[PDB]
Amino acid sequence: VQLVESGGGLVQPGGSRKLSCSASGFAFSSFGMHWVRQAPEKGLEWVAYISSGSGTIYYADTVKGRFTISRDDPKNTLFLQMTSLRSEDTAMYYCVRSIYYYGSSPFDFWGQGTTLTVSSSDIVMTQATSSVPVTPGESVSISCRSSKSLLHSNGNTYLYWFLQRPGQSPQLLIYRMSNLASGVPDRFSGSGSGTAFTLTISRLEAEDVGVYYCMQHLEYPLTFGAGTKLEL
Amino acid sequence: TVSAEDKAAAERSKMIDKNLREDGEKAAREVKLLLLGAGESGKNTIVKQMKIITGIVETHFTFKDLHFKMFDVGAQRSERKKWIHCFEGVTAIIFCVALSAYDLVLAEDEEMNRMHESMKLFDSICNNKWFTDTSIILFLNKKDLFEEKITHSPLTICFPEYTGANKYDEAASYIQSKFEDLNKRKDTKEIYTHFTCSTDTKNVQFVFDAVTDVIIKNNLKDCGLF
Amino acid sequence: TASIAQARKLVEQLKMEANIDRIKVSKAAADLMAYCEAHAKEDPLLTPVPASENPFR
Amino acid sequence: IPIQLTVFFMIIYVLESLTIIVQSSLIVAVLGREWLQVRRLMPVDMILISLGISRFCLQWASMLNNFCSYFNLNYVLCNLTITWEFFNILTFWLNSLLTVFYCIKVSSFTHHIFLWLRWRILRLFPWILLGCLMITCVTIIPSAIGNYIQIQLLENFHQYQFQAHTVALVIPFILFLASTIFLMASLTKQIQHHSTGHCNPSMKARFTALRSLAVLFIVFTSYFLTILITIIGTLFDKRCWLWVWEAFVYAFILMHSTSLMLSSPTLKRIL
Amino acid sequence: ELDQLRQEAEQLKNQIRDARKACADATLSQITNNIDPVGRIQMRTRRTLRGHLAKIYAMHWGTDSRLLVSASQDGKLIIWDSYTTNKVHAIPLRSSWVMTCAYAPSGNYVACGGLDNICSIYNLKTREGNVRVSRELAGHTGYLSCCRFLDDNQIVTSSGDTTCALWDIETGQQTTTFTGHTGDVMSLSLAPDTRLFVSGACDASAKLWDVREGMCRQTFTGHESDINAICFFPNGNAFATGSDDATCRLFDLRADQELMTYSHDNIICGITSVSFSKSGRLLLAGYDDFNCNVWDALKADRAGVLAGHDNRVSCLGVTDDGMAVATGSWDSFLKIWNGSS
Ligand SMILES: OCc1ccccc1O[C@@H]1O[C@H](CO)[C@@H](O)[C@H](O)[C@H]1O
Repeated sequence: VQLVESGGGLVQPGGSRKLSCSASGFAFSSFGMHWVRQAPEKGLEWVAYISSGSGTIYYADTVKGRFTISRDDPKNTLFLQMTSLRSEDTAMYYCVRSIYYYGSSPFDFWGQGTTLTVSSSDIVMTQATSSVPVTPGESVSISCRSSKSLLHSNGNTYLYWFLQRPGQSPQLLIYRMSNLASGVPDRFSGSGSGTAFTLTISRLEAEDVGVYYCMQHLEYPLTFGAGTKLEL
Repeated sequence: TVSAEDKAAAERSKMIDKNLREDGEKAAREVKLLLLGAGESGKNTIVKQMKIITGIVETHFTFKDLHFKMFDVGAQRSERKKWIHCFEGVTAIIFCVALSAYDLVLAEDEEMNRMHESMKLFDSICNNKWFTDTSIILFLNKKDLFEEKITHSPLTICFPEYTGANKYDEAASYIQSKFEDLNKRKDTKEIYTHFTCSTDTKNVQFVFDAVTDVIIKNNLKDCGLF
Repeated sequence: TASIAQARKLVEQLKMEANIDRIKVSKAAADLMAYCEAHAKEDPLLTPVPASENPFR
Repeated sequence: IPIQLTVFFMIIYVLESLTIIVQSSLIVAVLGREWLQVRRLMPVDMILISLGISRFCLQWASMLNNFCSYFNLNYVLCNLTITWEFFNILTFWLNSLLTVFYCIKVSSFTHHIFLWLRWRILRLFPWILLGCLMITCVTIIPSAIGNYIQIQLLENFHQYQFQAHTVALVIPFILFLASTIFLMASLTKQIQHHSTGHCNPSMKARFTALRSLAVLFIVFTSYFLTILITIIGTLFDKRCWLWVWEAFVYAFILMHSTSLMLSSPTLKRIL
Repeated sequence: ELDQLRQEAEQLKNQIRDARKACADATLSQITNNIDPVGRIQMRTRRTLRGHLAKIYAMHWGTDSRLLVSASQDGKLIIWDSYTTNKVHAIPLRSSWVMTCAYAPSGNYVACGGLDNICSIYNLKTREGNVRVSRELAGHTGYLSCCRFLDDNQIVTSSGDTTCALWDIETGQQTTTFTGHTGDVMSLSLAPDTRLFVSGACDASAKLWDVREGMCRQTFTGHESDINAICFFPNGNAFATGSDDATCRLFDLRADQELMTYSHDNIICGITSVSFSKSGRLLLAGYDDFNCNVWDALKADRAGVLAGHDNRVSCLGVTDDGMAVATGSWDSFLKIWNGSS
């Protein structure tokens, strides 16, 4: 499964650009597409989303109107046309696949992303833990907090944990706050209820270094957490 | 209240419904012909020339902007009454009978005439409770084998109650009438009888005409006129 | 000798199936009814579940 | 003139009206139940259900109107000629759509564009029903404004009312007649074209369909002719023969409703 | 020799008949004479799953008791979220002729089988979000009537060859062949302990086999027509059979002879599918009267009737928690039935 990206670099402010995610190795049509941005030295923030068949398109309030996200299924491409880039649009951009059905794994795979540099209601997620020193082999816990309860009446809780080890794109650890992802070790686990939730790592490995993010999916203006950084 | 990806899953279900209805409308546009008959009774050659160059064998062929699905079930050796209801709804049953098989006896049992076995199968399939209205395209194959077989051997062995005058025309007419005599529920089922022309093309043309007629009758029944 | 072989296999089949320990039908019926009664309250099919706990409205 | 003739025609009218009402209500019940259970219906069934509700409401309006007129009992809702006119236009449009649907389904053409349009009619048939209802409303609006101006008055207005009413009636009838005529032409062409390929059950079904179409065409053209004579009743027989004329018209409509009774596939399948 | 072998086979059959008669001191009817009756069970169609465009022939419940799998002649295996009527998946079958389907206990695979004599195992969980044909198990020369997964790698399939087969999915080969039925097997049920499985055929008999030994442990008879349905009691030591004769007969494994038969003068048609309830007190059998009937197993009295379909009730299933009853019929509809307090 590949989610490479193209288009970006140095642009002048107030201009226009187009980011192209060239998916390959999986069924484009069945999956929903997400555009998620990360400030160069800061955490993630959700930008845009298109569903299967382009039936529903959602944008963040910050980028509403200026951005247009579309897809070309026959060519298996995801396009983001951005107009009038302000100073805050300079970011690391990722395309994320997310198929939505019972028992699915939304936000399973993330692309490498494009670096865009310009010349100079919503739920809140708080991670007061921030940076924490960790020693390999120990058991650590990362706490995430929600503005309001994310336990929908259907019985599901709606956190998605992502691990971004330094140098490349983040990957999914836990979906629906308690379900282990695919291809990720067993040691990772998630628990909690209500508004304060935790992710527990029973044993710390060399590749578990990096930052962790918690994201909600109850109300569609998705908001990522600050991100707790685990280092040796 | 519906969750965000609960709503997304509902939209996915709607898309799957759209695909399902498109596929169903495409499938209802094709003609499902159930082809069954006695073994070596020209079934293989029939499917061969109307292909126009185990388990169920599905043959797809298009004639004059009409899709045709042909469903050969000769491989199945089990009790047909346990699965024949799967074919309730076929446009027609393309029965094949070896016209030249009025002398040869069954290999398994020598006390039953092969043509008699074909007649028994035809009786079982026409009067089946699952085909009280599905038409039957009957194919009397091996016409040219019978053309030379008649002047040696008589119909008396196959049908003792036969008048005489052992020529092709009256013998074929007698066999045809005897086969359609098994059709108990007349005026609601049709037996389109055709003598196959192994050297010609009109074999599929006759099937097209019969299928068009059955489609017209089914449409009239759907509109309630008939 | 195909008929002989098949009859021999048939004979072995009922020879094997004859030597099964059998219990009185009274005891088996008592066990069946005990299982039915023991899980009677667990089964929402026999005893209707309260509407709140019902996941089908 | 004799009172026994009047009372006899009035009893036959009330019996025809009641049988029309129960027939239409039975169709409403059975076809609505089937539609609710299946959530889908073949277009003949939707046409039959719409025409059933139209016939029920039209017969109720006709009974109320005729009773108010003959008994000279003035009432707020007794005089409802505009409702009867709108509902007559509705039943005419539904009958025309029924005949066009017979046209599209029975015809065995294989043209790509024609079949394109065909499956678009089958898919969007409820939208065609809604279109028939809205064109009925649009066409009946001139009749409503004519009634409003005539009640405000209570010449050119009378001629405008006559033209509006007759065009409202005759617009669906042209489509219905054309569809019926071409269906007869196609069925008879198929009957005559057969040669050495005789199909006795199939020709029997074709002849039965042709006979049913003939019954429907004769009944509906007689109904159209009698309503047209009524529309020209100013220059024709005086409505003093109310009971006999009404009995004639609704005997025609009873034959039409019974024909569509016997032409309903769901009713015979269920029964 | 053949005469002697046949005579001694009849002698052993007579001996086992005598053993069954001796062990039948008192049937299940008298021992449940004073048992409290089930009462009039009334059921409601809590959800109707529409979307099929042909006759539904099979339906299996997921182990989570919420996901459902339905197979129909339109050529599509539809996976439904029964709670919200959402349709999770629509796998396009290679052959539209399907008469059996199964949900793997882990939920990672679905089995499909029909007149192609091939059991297609479809892998739901893939990196690419499309269900693919994980395996095409072939080797049966008759129509596949029932498939049941065991441990995501072994599947038992009963065919029209009068044979059942245990398949190792990874290799695709037939580990064991279960032979002995005179007629073609039409249904197949697995014991809760997955040690044994019972299958009924058209020879009016149902045989109980051990899965790993591969030999017919027991054979049960008493029916007059083909066994179209089989279902294991949740205890694992009993099973019920539905036949074309309008009777459902309950045989337990420890005492071979049948315990009770459920029948009525009104119903004449053939039972298409049978499924027990979690407590085993209720036995729900579909019929050709276009409706299914809930019998009380202990008292053999018809508890209720779920008249909600306009065609043959082809498949019946009960959730593992006993919270729902899926009933799929030839009218292209699946109805989930539940009680009301
Ligand atoms: O009266 C106005 C009128 C104009 C055009 C068509 C029908 C009309 O009127 C209708 O005539 C029918 C036949 O006499 C009666 O049965 C109806 O009750 C009446 O409303």
